[PDB]
Amino acid sequence: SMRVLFVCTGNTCRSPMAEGIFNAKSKALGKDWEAKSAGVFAPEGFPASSEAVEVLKKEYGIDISDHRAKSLREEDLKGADLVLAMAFSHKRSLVSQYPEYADKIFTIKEFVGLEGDVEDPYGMPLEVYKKTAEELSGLIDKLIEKL
Amino acid sequence: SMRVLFVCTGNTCRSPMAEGIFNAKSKALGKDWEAKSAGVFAPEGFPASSEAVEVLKKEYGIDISDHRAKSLREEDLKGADLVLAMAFSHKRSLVSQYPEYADKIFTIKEFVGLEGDVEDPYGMPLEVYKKTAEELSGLIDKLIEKL
Ligand code: NA
Repeated sequence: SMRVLFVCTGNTCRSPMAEGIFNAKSKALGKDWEAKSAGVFAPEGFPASSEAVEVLKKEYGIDISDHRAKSLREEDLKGADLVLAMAFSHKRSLVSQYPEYADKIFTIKEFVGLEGDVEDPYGMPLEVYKKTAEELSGLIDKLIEKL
Repeated sequence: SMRVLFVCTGNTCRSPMAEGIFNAKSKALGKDWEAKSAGVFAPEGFPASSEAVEVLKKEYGIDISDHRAKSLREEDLKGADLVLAMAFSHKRSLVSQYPEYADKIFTIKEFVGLEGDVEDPYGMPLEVYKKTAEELSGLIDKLIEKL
């Protein structure tokens, strides 16, 4: 009951966005759950997209300036109580990647009651990014309820 | 992150009650947590006390009629993500005998940042059982948010 891990592709948008939203909401709830993020194909040294940094701060007052994209290791699957995919395709690859704990790898929507994918907003204007951030916050509000 | 183990001395009064209303709260909310009980020196086969069964029935609408006293073994501690003792006595007894299980062993009050014990309503008037039920319900409220 400590850590949930969000994983996407480049680890520059969705998963680091969900990460910041989870950690800020949980710290404000006193809940002993923290979040981190990784990517199935992450460009390592890179920061979160400026587009993602802006929306979290402007819409929620959340700062994710310290996010650096990180490739998903087996270890982050070891140190997590739960692994949440940003898309079904992410969930698809995770059963393949690290010799399964498929019992703890879900898509974020399916773990919370719906099916589908989280919109990948990379290269999109700052309205779709707002929808992405907003879609994420809502999904996170029911997840913490379960977590 | 699914199991919490409430620890009594005889697993007849507080632990069945603490387990009872936790689930009832964990039922209302959509929460992936479950409660179990045990006693440090429980006589097996014994039901929860009739006062506990009636104070929980009248006040909160939960039953616990199907509870039976279980003495704590090694099966319950391993399967527990978290184990909460009603009193510091139950906590100490466990940690002295079970070191390095101690990382998940805490007292019901100290886990929610408080101090003290939930006292035994053994043979006490219903009002005492009632008062103990209220404290438990209040403490479990804090518990569920932290979990
Ligand atoms: Na999804």
